[PDB]
Amino acid sequence: GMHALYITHPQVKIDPAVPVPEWGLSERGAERAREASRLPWAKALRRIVSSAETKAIETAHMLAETSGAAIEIIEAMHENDRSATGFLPPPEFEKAADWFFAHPEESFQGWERAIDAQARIVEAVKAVLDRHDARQPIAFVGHGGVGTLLKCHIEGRGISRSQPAGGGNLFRFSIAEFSAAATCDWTAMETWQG
Amino acid sequence: GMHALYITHPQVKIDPAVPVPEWGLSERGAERAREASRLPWAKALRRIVSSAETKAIETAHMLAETSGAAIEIIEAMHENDRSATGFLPPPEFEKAADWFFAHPEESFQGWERAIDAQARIVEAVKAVLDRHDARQPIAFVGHGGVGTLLKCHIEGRGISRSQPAGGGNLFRFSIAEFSAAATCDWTAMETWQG
Repeated sequence: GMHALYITHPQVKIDPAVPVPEWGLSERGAERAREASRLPWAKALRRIVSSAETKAIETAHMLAETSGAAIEIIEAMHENDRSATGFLPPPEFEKAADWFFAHPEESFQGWERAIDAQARIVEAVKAVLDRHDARQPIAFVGHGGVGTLLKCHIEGRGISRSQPAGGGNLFRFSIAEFSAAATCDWTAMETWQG
Repeated sequence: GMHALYITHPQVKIDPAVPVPEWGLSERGAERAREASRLPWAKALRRIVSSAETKAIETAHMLAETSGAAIEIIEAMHENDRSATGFLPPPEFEKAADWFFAHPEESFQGWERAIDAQARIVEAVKAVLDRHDARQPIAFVGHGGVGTLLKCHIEGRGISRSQPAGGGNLFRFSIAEFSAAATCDWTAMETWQG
């Protein structure tokens, strides 16, 4: 277990009454996670480290259905904080997201700065990996925004935007190297042959 | 002036500091509105009735640049109210929007009910048209969500989803008929030859 995976949650089930942060995976999202869980790479996992959001925890549990991998919840793995903005329609959100990545040292509308979200996710992954038993294959389960920031850090490139639509995407990275520049393209978890 | 137009605002300019409700049109959005303003149908307008949102008012002003049409602001023309939800990422927003239209007699997460938003926009357009001088060509400038609900009412069809991407779309309707079932497909305002 000297390479780690970072996996984004797949599709989310909306509800008119259940609090938004508590939403779980859709029928399709859950299906995809279950499909991934039966793959050799998923069966080999011994620890899955999830953000504390319901959709992430559900993904982790689904991925662990065959393996029975231990699940650890890390609050610090939360998505880029963007609660300050209130509601934003998609066209405006997309430009705001572009802005977030384009101006990492600045806050969009009270949103977490991209530089700060990157520092946070890198620190959280580092803390976990620092105390990691190298023998146990490990995956992180979380979110595309911070996942992208992590990916930038790992590759030694500047912060820039662009996972594919639908979530449930992963990349693999070297644990040893995470501790100078080094990862695969985002790929659908349920089709990953690694 | 016995047919009226309903026109959606085009693309919006984001800003990291200016309050979100106060955002105006982007360079591109403003360009498109100005282009439309120089068209014969726009030159012929004598009254433009806008919602109170900055993006709508800017659209109205841009559309009136050649005509000098009178602009009336109507608070009741506001977009479907969806402030209660807080921030929603696009994939979840799209399903929530689908839900909004699919279940018009129910509230999504404290959002305005589609049946209520439809009643509101129909009542607002009716009030304006009731006191309208039939000689003066008129356009309403506003939002795609309530615009869709208005369009459903006019056509005598049930509430259902689906304007094209980028906004700045219009349809034309008979004022006389607005007062049983009767409209063109949504079409880009700057290309409209009507």
